[PDB]
Amino acid sequence: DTKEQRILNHVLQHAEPGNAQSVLEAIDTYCEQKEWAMNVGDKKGKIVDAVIQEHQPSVLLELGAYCGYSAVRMARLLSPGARLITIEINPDCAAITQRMVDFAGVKDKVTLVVGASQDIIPQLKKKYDVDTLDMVFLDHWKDRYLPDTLLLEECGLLRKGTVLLADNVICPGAPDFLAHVRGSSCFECTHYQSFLEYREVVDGLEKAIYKGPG
Ligand SMILES: [Cl-]
Ligand SMILES: [Mg+2]
Ligand code: NA
Repeated sequence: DTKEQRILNHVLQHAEPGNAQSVLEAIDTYCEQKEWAMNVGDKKGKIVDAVIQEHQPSVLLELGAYCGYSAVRMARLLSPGARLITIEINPDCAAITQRMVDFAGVKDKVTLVVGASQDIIPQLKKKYDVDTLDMVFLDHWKDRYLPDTLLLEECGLLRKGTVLLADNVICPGAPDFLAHVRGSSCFECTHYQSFLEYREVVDGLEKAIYKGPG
């Protein structure tokens, strides 16, 4: 069933008929529990970990670094002398990440590069001693997923068996990326369901009161 059906199905089984507060409470509970099920279940981090241990990459490319969570997560799993190359376009996110990576005890494995992926990626062979990449983690700006994927290919950085692992492909979403790698026979795809984590996004309501043409 769809997630809407499941929410309704939960309400029918568990809320008091005719009591709106009981319905709301029921739904808030259903969601509060799934979210606790996802956070305690450690889904997102368990997935990344699993992919890395499954494929044992030695040259690993990360597009995007917020607070350095993903860098630490991935670098701690690499064998000695493996390299994580991290590209982040925001100097302030880059600075926190380096601090995070230093503090986490994995700086020996990380090469952090500040700048735009589209400019750095073509420099990887020439300037960073990369032959081909064993794995790519995409967690940067969603409009860059497909362009950078194509660019990696054009630049000769992908080989057969190179693993692309793309985060946040539903929310905020990277549908043009998904359409391309899924429909293309050059890529073999698996989707892993998850939910967002606090570090990734924030939301809010706007209240806008109309004042008249006046
Ligand atoms: Cl991060
Ligand atoms: Mg993310
Ligand atoms: Na495909």
